[PDB]
Formats: sequence, structure tokens, C-alpha cells
Amino acid sequence: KSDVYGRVEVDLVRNVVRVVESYDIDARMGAEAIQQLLKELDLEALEKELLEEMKHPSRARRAKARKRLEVVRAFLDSGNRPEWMILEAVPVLPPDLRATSDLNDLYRRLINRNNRLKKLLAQGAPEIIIRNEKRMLQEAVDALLDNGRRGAPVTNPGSDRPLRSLTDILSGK
Amino acid sequence: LEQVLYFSKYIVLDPKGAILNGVPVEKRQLLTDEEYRELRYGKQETYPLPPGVDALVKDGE
Amino acid sequence: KGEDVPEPSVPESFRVLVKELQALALDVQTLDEKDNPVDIF
Repeated sequence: KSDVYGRVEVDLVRNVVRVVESYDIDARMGAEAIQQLLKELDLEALEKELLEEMKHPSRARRAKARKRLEVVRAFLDSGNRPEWMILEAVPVLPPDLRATSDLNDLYRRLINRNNRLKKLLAQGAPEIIIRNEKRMLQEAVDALLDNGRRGAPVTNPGSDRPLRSLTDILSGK
Repeated sequence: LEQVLYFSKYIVLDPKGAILNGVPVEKRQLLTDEEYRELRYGKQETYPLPPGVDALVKDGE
Repeated sequence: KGEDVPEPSVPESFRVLVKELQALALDVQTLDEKDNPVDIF
């Protein structure tokens, strides 16, 4: 009888049935990765377990849990589930709302790689290229949200100036 | 871990990783694409031999 | 025209900020006195 998970190779040469530990499961990455993980975890479940992990253990491990249940209670009572966490639809502010105001710049960078992505998707599916594209993707999308959190997006050489992003036009003196 | 998977390619577990690697399934943890491809979808690395040289092991010892 | 000065219903700063936040997640929902929708524009 088999003792592991994998494929079987009926080798009659050595008169023996070997099985290579090679099973199949799922596992995603990038944005989509957590996307699924979010929709899944039942808020009511973790909250329960947390409350247990709270008043039971010492103040060492109970400390982290206390901070945890906070955000938990938030989505719960508020109702707005943590699924929206991911952005699969990036709205666009009206024109007249934006030195050549930067904003536009970043927006284009998005659509650029966004469309190139869709193209490089319908066509071939070179993994290494796909991921390397998503990278440029996640990076751009965040550029507009809060520029700086990672590097410092800037117009090609000569224009080393962090294009003012959404957050940038909300805060600051 | 966030930036480690979000931007990079480090994949996170999702279902049941029955197989091990020194320890059972990682439930919802993550590892390198190497091991992923290696252990998960299976691994089998070859090992050529020099011209006219015997080994020190049987067929499938 | 000799008519009473206009009484601004909503400063451009109001509506602009609403959507300005919309532009990024922020589901700025303007509710009324009893938890009800309120037309901004």
C-alpha cells in the first residue's frame, strides 16, 4: 500500500511499484493571493478563537491578540467585509480636478502596463514575464495611491520629482 | 511577509499540503518557488556520470 | 440685480473632497439625519 502522496511508476524491470512524492494542490501569489484568503476566513471564527487567545494566555501572547481583535471587530460590526481590501477597479478622478499637474502622468503609467498586461495575457503566458509585469503593475497602482512607500516614482531622467499622488493632494501643510 | 509575496512571486499555501519537507503542511504559510515546484508538484533531479567510470551504489539502492 | 446674495448649498471644497477621497477606496457616504442617503451633486 502507498504511504505518501504522489504519482506511481509501474517499473516491472526491478519488479517494484515506486511512488514519487508528487501531489497536487493550489497556491497563488501577489494581490490575488490574499484576495482569496480574505474572502475565506470567517470573521466570526477568528474572533472567537482570538477571544480565547485573549483572556487565557499570559500578557505576552494575549497582547498581540488584543490588537488583533480590534481590527476584527471593525469589519464585523461595520459590516464592510475585508474582501474589498484588494483593488480590482481603480476609479478615475474627473479631468478638471487636475508644473503640469502630475496626476495624469501616473494615471497613464497605469493604463499602459494595464493594457500591455491584458495583451501579454491573451497571447503567450510566459510566467517569468507575467510576474515581472505584475510587479510593474502593483508598483504603478500604488504610485497613484501613495507615492514614496516604495522607492520614488519619477518622470524619466531630468524630471526627478515624485509625481504628486492622491494622498499627496490630501495631506501636507 | 506582505511585500515578500505581494510584489515578489513568493506563493502562499491555500489548500492542503499533505506532503512534508521536514514538517507537515504549512496550512497557510509560504515558501520558495523552488521548493514549491520541487516538493509540491514533485521533484526528480538527474545526475549524469563521467565517461567510463563506475559508481558506488546499486541500481536503486 | 438687486437680489439677495446667493446662499452656497455646497462649497466646491465639499464635493471636490468627497470624490477626491472616492478616487482612492474611501467610500465617503453622505448620510442624512436618520442614516439615509443624501444626494451630493
